[PDB]
Amino acid sequence: TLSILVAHDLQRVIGFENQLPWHLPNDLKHVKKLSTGHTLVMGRKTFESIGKPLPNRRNVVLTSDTSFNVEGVDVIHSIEDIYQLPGHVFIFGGQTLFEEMIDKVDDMYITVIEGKFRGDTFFPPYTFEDWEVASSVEGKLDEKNTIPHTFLHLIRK
Ligand SMILES: NC(=O)c1ccc[n+]([C@@H]2O[C@H](COP(=O)([O-])OP(=O)(O)OC[C@H]3O[C@@H](n4cnc5c(N)ncnc54)[C@H](OP(=O)(O)O)[C@@H]3O)[C@@H](O)[C@H]2O)c1
Ligand SMILES: Cc1cc2nc(-c3nccs3)n(-c3ccc4c(N)nc(N)nc4c3)c2cc1C
Repeated sequence: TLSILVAHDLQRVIGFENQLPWHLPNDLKHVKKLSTGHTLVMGRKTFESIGKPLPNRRNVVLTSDTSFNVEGVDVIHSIEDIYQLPGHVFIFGGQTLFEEMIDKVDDMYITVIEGKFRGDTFFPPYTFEDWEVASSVEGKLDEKNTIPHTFLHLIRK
């Protein structure tokens, strides 16, 4: 299975200045739970943003940099390489990867951040005419998680 994982706001903002625009611990927990024991494919900028591979999953970084060789990280240099990765593969970001992969993935696990943030990077437009809502679950709010959010699982029709 090839899936997208993304958090985007009401206007599809995903990032600002190479970081998340929001602080939402529950989204990180969501991502950790979904991808544990599986594979994440991410662009170079997303990797550098996180700073280190995420433990207990295969971390794959897509880059043109032939000098890229980081401990605990597997490198690929082509989109085509993604299709040779075994198991459940999650497209992890960022904008460039999402733009390249949205027409190719089987499904998407989206956290809709129900606010309007300043962004410099976006998830591409998509329509529910193409995507069946497998599930929609409202995120629970508390003092650590104060922005309304909804977890969608969308499957390509
Ligand atoms: N909200 C979310 O769900 C989420 C998740 C992840 C990231 N983000 C955000 O997304 C933003 C980053 O997105 P971005 O588009 O600027 O960067 P990105 O997608 O993370 O990385 C782009 C880089 O990936 C490499 N790349 C992409 N396609 C390639 C290809 N076909 N062949 C070879 N290399 C390829 C290139 O690296 P080289 O230049 O080294 O060749 C390119 O510069 C940040 O703000 C981050 O916080 C948000
Ligand atoms: C510990 C931890 C740190 C993280 N930092 C990020 C960043 N995303 C963008 C810049 S840094 N993220 C990410 C990365 C990619 C993500 C993605 N593709 N979808 C969703 N919904 N959340 C993400 C969150 C982290 C996730 C975890 C579990």
